[PDB]
Amino acid sequence: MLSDEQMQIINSLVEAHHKTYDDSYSDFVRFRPPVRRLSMLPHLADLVSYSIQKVIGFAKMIPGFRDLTAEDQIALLKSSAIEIIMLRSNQSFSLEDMSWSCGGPDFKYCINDVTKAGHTLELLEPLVKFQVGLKKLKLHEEEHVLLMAICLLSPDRPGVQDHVRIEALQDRLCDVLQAYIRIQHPGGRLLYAKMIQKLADLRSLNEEHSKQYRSLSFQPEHSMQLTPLVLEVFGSEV
Amino acid sequence: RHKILHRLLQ
Ligand SMILES: C=C1/C(=C\C=C2/CCC[C@]3(C)C(C4(CCCC(C)(C)O)CC4)=CC[C@@H]23)C[C@@H](O)C[C@@H]1O
Repeated sequence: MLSDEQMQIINSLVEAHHKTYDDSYSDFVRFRPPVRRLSMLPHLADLVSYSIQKVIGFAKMIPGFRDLTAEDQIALLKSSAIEIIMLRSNQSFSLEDMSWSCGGPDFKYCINDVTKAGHTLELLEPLVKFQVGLKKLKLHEEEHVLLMAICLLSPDRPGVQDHVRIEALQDRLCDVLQAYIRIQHPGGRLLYAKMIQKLADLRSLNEEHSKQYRSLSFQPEHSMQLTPLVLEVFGSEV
Repeated sequence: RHKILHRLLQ
């Protein structure tokens, strides 16, 4: 069975997620509205930007992340943000529609919408497959929130200097995730492995997004539509 | 640099 320290971690992560993710999607009305060249870029850039603030909120509540150096916290967040957003979005993804349904119809985004934000199927095809494989795992809340913390606390990111300390952290989280599935997930005999695979998938998705964002931000008529926080986090500044 | 990130990280 599980120890008090491990379920203490689980308690923190779940609450962290509950503060930083608002099932009412009511804040969305304050983004630049969706429009349907590059008509969806302003609403979606405002969407991502808001999500980055949520992830930073979540990150700060991961036990230990706070006690990292500020460079390391930056490096983790800069390289992992697009991955955590892609993860957390799975909560708003529907297999019926194959789209992210955030409350109202104007906050329902399909693949076609995201192409109107300057993105190709070379990214959207694997992303939505990823969302489908991820939804089929039927993750518990605990499992979903652990994987975001494991993804964010990867020491194999560009920029990280305290590689030891972050692998220590990430390790303790996998022990929890492995022991949670074993003891709290019936039929989870293979679930940890396929959660690890979903991480490898996120590295590919990151890569493809990184490529497609570079072209997006090398055209000022499009990068002017992004937000300062998006440009800072996806910026290549060191 | 990373002016906003430093801020958001208290
Ligand atoms: C945000 C989130 C949500 C959805 C995430 C989406 C839907 C549209 C496509 C998004 C935005 C993408 C793209 C567009 C990226 C646009 C840009 C940053 C300008 O290159 C990569 C397809 C990645 C995650 C996707 C809603 C809610 O689940 C909160 C979550 O936190």
